Amino acid sequence: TITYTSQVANARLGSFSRLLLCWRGSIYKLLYGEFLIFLLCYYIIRFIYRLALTEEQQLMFEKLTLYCDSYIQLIPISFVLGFYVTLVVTRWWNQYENLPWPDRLMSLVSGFVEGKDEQGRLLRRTLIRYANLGNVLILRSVSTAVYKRFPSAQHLVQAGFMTPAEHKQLEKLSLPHNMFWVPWVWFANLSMKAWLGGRIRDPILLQSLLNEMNTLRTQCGHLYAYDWISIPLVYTQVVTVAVYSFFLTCLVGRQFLNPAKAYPGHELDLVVPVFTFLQFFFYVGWLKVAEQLINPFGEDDDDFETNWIVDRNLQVSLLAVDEMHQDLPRMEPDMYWN
Amino acid sequence: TITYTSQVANARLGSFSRLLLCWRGSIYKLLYGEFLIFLLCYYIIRFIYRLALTEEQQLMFEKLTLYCDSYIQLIPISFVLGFYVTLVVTRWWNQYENLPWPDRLMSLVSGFVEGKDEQGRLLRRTLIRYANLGNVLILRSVSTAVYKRFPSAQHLVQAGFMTPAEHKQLEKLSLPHNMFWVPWVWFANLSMKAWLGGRIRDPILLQSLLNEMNTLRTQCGHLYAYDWISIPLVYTQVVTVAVYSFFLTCLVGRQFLNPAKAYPGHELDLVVPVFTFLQFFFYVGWLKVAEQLINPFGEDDDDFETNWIVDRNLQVSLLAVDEMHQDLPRMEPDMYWN
Amino acid sequence: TITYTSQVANARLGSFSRLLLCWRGSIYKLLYGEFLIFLLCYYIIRFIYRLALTEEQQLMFEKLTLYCDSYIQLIPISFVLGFYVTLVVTRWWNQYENLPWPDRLMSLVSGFVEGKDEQGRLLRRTLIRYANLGNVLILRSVSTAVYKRFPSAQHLVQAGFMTPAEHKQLEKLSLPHNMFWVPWVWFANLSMKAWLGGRIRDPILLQSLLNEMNTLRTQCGHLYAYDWISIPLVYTQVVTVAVYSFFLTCLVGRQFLNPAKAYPGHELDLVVPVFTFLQFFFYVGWLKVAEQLINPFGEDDDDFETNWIVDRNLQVSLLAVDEMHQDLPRMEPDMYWN
Amino acid sequence: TITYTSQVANARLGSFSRLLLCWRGSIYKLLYGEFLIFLLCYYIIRFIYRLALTEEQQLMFEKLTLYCDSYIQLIPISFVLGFYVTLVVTRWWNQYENLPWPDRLMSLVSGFVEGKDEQGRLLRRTLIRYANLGNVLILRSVSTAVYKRFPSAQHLVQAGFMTPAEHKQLEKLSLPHNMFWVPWVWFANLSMKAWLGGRIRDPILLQSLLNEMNTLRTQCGHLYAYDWISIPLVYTQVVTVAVYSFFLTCLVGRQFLNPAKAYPGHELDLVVPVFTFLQFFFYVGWLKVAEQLINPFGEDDDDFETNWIVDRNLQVSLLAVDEMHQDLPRMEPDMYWN
Amino acid sequence: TITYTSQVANARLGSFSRLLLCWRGSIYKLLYGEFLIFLLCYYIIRFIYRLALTEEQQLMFEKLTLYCDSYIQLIPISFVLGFYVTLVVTRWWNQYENLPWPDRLMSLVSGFVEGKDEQGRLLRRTLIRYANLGNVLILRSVSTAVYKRFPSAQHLVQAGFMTPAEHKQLEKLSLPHNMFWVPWVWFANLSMKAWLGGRIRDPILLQSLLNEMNTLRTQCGHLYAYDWISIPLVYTQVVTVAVYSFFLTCLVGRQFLNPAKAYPGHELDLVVPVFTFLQFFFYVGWLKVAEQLINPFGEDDDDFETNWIVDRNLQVSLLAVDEMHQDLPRMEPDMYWN
Ligand SMILES: [Ca+2]
Ligand SMILES: [Ca+2]
Ligand SMILES: [Ca+2]
Ligand SMILES: [Ca+2]
Ligand SMILES: [Ca+2]
Repeated sequence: TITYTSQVANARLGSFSRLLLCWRGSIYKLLYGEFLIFLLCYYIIRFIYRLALTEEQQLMFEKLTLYCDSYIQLIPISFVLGFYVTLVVTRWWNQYENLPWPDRLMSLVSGFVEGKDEQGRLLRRTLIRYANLGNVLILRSVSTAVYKRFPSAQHLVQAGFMTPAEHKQLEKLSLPHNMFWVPWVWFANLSMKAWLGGRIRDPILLQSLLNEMNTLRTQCGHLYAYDWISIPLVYTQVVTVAVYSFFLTCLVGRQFLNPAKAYPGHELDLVVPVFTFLQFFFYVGWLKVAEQLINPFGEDDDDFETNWIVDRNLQVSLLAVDEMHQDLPRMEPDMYWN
Repeated sequence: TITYTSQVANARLGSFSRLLLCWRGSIYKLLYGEFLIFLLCYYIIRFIYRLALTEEQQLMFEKLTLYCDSYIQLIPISFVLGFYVTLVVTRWWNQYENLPWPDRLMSLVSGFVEGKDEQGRLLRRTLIRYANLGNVLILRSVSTAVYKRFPSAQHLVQAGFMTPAEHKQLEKLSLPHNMFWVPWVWFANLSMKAWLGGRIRDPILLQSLLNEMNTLRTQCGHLYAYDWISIPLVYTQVVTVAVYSFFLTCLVGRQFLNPAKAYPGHELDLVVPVFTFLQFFFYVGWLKVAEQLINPFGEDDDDFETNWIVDRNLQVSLLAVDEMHQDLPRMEPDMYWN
Repeated sequence: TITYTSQVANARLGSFSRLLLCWRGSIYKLLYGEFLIFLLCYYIIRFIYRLALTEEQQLMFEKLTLYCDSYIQLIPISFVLGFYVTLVVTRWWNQYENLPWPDRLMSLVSGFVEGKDEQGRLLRRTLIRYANLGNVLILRSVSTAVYKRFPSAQHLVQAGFMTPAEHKQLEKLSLPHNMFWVPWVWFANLSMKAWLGGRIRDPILLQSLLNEMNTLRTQCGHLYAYDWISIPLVYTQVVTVAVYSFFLTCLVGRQFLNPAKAYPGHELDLVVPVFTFLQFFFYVGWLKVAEQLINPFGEDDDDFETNWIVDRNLQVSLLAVDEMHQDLPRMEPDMYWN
Repeated sequence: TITYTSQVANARLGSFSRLLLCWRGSIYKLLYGEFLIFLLCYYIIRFIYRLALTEEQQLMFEKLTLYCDSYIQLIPISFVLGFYVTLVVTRWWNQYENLPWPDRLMSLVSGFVEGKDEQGRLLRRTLIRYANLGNVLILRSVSTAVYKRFPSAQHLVQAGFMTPAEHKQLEKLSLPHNMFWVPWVWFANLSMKAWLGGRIRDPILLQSLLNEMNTLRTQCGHLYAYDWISIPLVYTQVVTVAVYSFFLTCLVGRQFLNPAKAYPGHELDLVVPVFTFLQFFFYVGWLKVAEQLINPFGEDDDDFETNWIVDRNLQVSLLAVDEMHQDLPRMEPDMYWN
Repeated sequence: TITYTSQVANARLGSFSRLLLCWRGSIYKLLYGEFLIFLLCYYIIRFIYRLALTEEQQLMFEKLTLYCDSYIQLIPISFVLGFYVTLVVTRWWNQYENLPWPDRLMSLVSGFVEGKDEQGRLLRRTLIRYANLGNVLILRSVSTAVYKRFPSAQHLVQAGFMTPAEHKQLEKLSLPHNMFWVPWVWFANLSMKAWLGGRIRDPILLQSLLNEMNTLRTQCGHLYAYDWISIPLVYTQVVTVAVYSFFLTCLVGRQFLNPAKAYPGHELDLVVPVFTFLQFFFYVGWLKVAEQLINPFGEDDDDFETNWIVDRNLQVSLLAVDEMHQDLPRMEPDMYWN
């Protein structure tokens, strides 16, 4: 995630101008390889046309260039590109909106589950670590960065997310499907045992705890849904062929023809096709942001910091349910008292 | 469902290029028959024009070709195509979002419904199988793959979704409407009997169970709504006529005329209309993805794996409510304990 | 409602082609009268130009035709047409999504309200018929088909939706506003009396019943809102004038001029303006689907089957709350038992 | 609000044609003044060009007219107009969706709050009038029609919405912010007193009452948000300048030049610019509907009937909580009994 | 926030015309610096071309100007500009919709938490100030105006939002993440202590209080999400390069060439490029509103008045929970009594 919100707080003179001098998360970083390939191909074709070709073959190439430049507009690159990018951005913000945050649940665990002894501490930590374990189990499946941090469940044991007893229980409960749902059933059964044991005073608190847990379950299920059900491959293939064919055509039709021939539209012979390179910038950059936000759980600069979210959720939850349980600041009159 | 999310985790050099070499769920698989028909018709017309036609008829065909090529832009294929595809994609993701998952409900069943004896086991399995039976009853109606797996309710009896007593009860309760709603009333009555029998300790747990069941009912009702209320047939007919008329016009207007006549725009005579074939690719592929995602419960490569979802839901629910009821891993201090 | 979902389950060779041979809910049925009027006007103008007009008046008509054909693009028919149709489709699916279904409420009535005697039967049937009566009272106001089935509340008495006592009470409570909200207050008071009488064991069940009833109230209020607050008449007038002016211009500018005059763009003289008729097809069909989905509760082929929904809701609710109350299939071990 | 839903129930021959003969809520009523001003300016410029100008100044004006007509397409009126109108319509339906309806709350008040004596009557009427008073307090701030009906809170006292005791209490609680939130705190405290006094039997009913009241609070807060946070003035200025500059350019560039000069595109000299007037119709009407739906609480023909909503809510709520409390129709078997 | 809702209540003759004479929140205020820079560059280039350049260099500049003006349409400024502005506006209204309002929670605190003594007063004020402290802690992080008002937590102590005991507790609980979530855990623990101490009579009221608090937590988490996860920097860079390249091209291609050369399209030599300046107005103003609404928590004229919201929330909450607790107006019959 590249954050520049503080730099664009106010609309000032050239507020977006200072953002053009960035490299992390920039469009130049996503575009330089493709632009170098396109530049090399364009200038190789130019050197073939200007030097290698015989005059009749030069005339044939000029006719081909005019033919390709006159029909470049037949390719609806803007249409499919806009549809694809709109869908990608909608799915991207929906994928972020379904990232689970245990803050409501950890507040309810710190409040409802009573006991300042070691047993209540253990119970609260186990419940909120069940929540965090389910979250990290779904993030291990939907994110390549989290999977590279935790290649196996034993790495989750070494990271304090899973106890060896939980690892053995999860290996015992193995099925040919993903096992991210198991900590939710564990949470339900442990909360029922806590209520039956007197640690939870009323079943309405149990209902609130399980409602927050089920909201987290729905968010994790939506994450699994977005990881499994991708944008249809046909859309990706169509938009890729659109952009690639558009600029493969521009490799020939946007060549600067011989000004001695006095072709209409080719009177001035420049070396650098500034407008064609700007079109490459815009369209291929649109394609590259589609390629970057299609899976926002990878390891791109603008992809989500899911490892940081995992660590923050674990640390904050364990602080909230253990050190902050019935640990309140002294209740004193405020400044506006009477 | 064709999944390629892991292949596009990072925006790399030609990340979408490697996706062009796929066949399952590809646009070539959806386009090859139509493209072969279009190619055959185009080259038959070309061979008729170049060989069979008399010179005056060739002049008439050239005038007709210019007339058709000058007015190809009168057809708003992009407009109706974009509207139709946007509506199809919105409805497609809404249809996936309303696929029922019993995970919240099965967690509540494993927690609230008490009893490690055979009667509590039977009660929990019957409740969660009522949920799964309602889900499979609506998926039998909205999905052709599930209907091919279960042509009748007796096939659901052979698959363990329905007991013969439930089959007899459902045959007794027959009405001229769909009977997918019956297991929800069964769930409500059985949960009421469980609460009155002491298996459910508090009615707030009963309320939570029935709230999850009613959420599943709303999702299944939305599935039935999307199956019943299709996109209006007028839209499909209009977009089909748009694409078909566009490329039936291109069958004539995009023909390469005789370069000896020196027509404006037909100076260079190629054999393969690369731009016309690219337009066919893009537009007819847009139409084909509309045809593929219009009913995402069929048996296309990119259609939902509803049989897998049915099997996974049944297996996971029966594991969660029976083997995982009050079966917790040993509660031990974690790595960050004190 | 025209359903063709099963016919488009798989993307096959010409899947949308077989849908062009339909008549119910087709675009030809919505377009034939307007197309015949347009055809008659176009050919009357053609016969006036080719035969009735003097040569100088023919020259004036040719200049007028060129003037109208050169400025046909000044009319933004696609812009307003797309905005209007998108709004119509969004409102159409929102109107369907707010059609009340009493299934959750009838499950809660069959579960919570106890008593297998005649008094409990009467209570459950009265509650669920209050729900159905409110639904049919709002559908009588928002739908012309339901209003033609029930021109008065006495027709609702003859249809079993309302008892004569309820009809007298509703006549007594008459106000100059719509009285669809009355059965909700009746439901609340009757549920309170049921809870105070011991028929409902806990007030949490009362809360669940009234929550489902209030959800139905919100859906019916949204239906009343969509019936009352129409799309602003200015939008309809603007889009109608756009389409009508576009094709009134095409009545003159799309005429085939005399090829002897050798006008640019009018070299070939056909009889049938295929492209103009295709444009009429697409644009006027877009307008006609806007006209058909603007009020989806009428009696069009693609309009909702609201009478069927009313009958199904009444029948299913009365079956669920009366014959299915505490009437469960025998609870027996399933196939996967141990 | 102009309602024509019943007139467009069925898609008939010229269904939208009959809507062109309306005046209330019509586009002619919103467009006639601007169209008369544009017509007067256009014909004044025409009379200056044809009569007042010297021949050299006529040549200069012809060159200026060609220059303006060739660059009329540089103004993206359709782009900003579509964005602005889409945003306006979305905000308009969101503003209607957040209009508070007390029907759910009044049903809960008629049910939960017990007592057929004068004290229970007073309590129920006071609670539902607190709800209606909060609604009318926010509508007095967001609507100019409601503010013209009630210029002060004393007018609300004269209208029965506020008692003099409530007016004195609200004057005592005065702060430099809007005081529409006060009746919600009044409702909460009065409901707590009702529950503590035995009028509300269980606190779950208290929770339901306060949940409905808080939903009304959220709707009124959204109304206050839409009144306060307008569409940014920059958007309005940009779209207004776009339309005004487009048609100020059309005042010169769309003039009919002298046909004796034989200018290309100005061969035929008409008097009425039909296409320019149609463009004015469409674009300026789009602007006028943006001007009409930007604040849907004013006194336009298509603006909301907020005074009617206020009166209906007050009357219906006072009928529901007072005359309909425990006043049920006789519970008798229906037509389908056994 | 610039409010003009009352000025556009009715669609009158030139309703949007009076809004063009504004300066605060106007497009001229956002555009004058860029327009002056563009004007200076354009006229410097004009003076170089008309005076400094030799005749051959003037011919070269004329050819370059024609080349740039013929390919200005290759830049899709409207496409990326519309996508970016639509995304910005959607995110802007979503950011406003997640601004926390404690009105529902403060009503529940004033109702549920009993006690007119000093201890109940202290408890209610502490709970609602926990809510306001969490809100101001997230607004200090997402808003530069709130951060300039409160550069440190000691400034929050001086502003009455935080007691020194709370400041010490928050310093003790310091972690390398944002600490806005702490007052929610404080609220949960204090509400649990209030319920255990008898101040809250039933745990259902505790559930309602914590549900409102958790809704506020979700809103603040969404605010933190929008502050952290910005629009990807690639989009901003692409749209900025699009606008800047478009008008850097217009700096050369929109120059008025020598009319003596009689170039096609440059016959009339004006001094002021009115159409180019209008295009700058529209497109650069679209870019500037994107720059202004990208972070709506800064200090722009149209940015949110977050300091006012903070002050109003604090004042209104402290009035509602302290002075309005069990302080009701006298319950008397209204005007429509019997
Ligand atoms: Ca990525
Ligand atoms: Ca399919
Ligand atoms: Ca209709
Ligand atoms: Ca208005
Ligand atoms: Ca800002």
